[PDB]
Amino acid sequence: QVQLQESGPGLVRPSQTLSLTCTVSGFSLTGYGVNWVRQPPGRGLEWIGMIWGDGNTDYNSALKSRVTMLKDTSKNQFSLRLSSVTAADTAVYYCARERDYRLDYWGQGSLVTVSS
Amino acid sequence: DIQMTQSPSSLSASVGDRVTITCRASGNIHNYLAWYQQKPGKAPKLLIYYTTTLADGVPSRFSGSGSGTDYTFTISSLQPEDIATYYCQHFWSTPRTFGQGTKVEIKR
Amino acid sequence: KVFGRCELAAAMKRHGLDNYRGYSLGNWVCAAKFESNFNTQATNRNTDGSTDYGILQINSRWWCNDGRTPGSRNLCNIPCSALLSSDITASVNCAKKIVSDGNGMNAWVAWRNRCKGTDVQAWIRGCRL
Repeated sequence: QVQLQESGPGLVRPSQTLSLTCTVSGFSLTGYGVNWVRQPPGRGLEWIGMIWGDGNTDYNSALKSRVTMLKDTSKNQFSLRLSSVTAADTAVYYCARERDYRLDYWGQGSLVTVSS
Repeated sequence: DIQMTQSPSSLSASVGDRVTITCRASGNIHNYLAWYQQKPGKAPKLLIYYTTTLADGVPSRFSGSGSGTDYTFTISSLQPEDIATYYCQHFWSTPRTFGQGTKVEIKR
Repeated sequence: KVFGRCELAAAMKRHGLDNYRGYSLGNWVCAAKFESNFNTQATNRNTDGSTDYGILQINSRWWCNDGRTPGSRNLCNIPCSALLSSDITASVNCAKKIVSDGNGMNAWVAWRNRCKGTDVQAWIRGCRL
C-alpha cells in the first residue's frame, strides 16, 4: 500500500519561492527517508536531495543554499521549499521513497513552471 | 562529489538483440549502483540495485554487472516493452548523481 | 571479543550477509554495533527467563538453548553457548534464520531503534571491501 503523491503550484512567478508537498502512506515516516528529484521537460533526472528517516537532510551541492526539506509526521507529508526560482526551476518534481539504498516507490510527479 | 557518466545517449536495435548501457563512476561507488527504466509520461521504476540485484517482477532479460567505477546494464533480448530511457544512480554516500540516461529504441 | 566494524563487516561479508534478503551490509554491522557492541561474549538479561547471547544477541526463548529458560522453542536448534564464541559463524547462521521474509531485520531491537532509516552504510564506509 505504498503511495506518494506530490502536490503544489503549476505556475510560479520568478524570484518567488517554490514550495511543493509530498504526502505518503503505507509506510513509516521514520523508517524510510525521502528523496526529491526533478526533471525538466525533455531533459534528464536531477537529484535535489533527501531527508533521512532520522530527520536528517542532504542537498545536492548546487541547489543547497536554496532548498529546505521538511517532514511532518502529522499529515504524513514531506515538504520541499525551493527559494527564489529562476526559470530553469521549471520541471516535474518527484518525491521517492528510499528503501535501503534504492528509490523503490515514486510519486506520480507534478509539473511546476515559472512564468515570464 | 561522485559524477556519473552514462553512455550511449541513445541506441537503436531490433527486437531479439542484446543492448548494453554503461555507467562509469567518477569515483568508486562500491557496487552501490541502481538502474531505473522510464517510459514517456511516467516516473522512473526500479530495475536493479546493488549492481546486480533485480527488483521484484522485473523480467530476466535484464541484468547488471560491474565493480569499482565500471558498471554495465544488459537487456539480453530487446523486446517492444523495453523501449524507454534508462538511468543509473549511485548510492555511495551523498550527494547522489544520476547518469544522463540512455534512450533505447526500436530499429526501423 | 570485541571486533572492529571493518573487521566484522569483513566476516559478515565472508559469511553471506552482504545484501542478504536485500539487506545492505551496513545494516548487519549497525545491529551488532548496538546489540552487542561488537562483543562475542555479550550476554544480557530480560524481563522473563530470557538471556540474549552473542554479537547478535540471539534470544534464549525462541532461538538458542540454555536449559534454564521457560518455554524454550529453540528454533535455530543450537545451544546459546555456541553463540558466545569468537567465531561469528554460529551466530550468523541462526541470524539468517530469523530474517525470513525480507523484513525479518525488524527483529533486532537496536537495529529497529538506532539503525532503520539512518545512514547505515556509514558503518561499512572506509572498510577495504
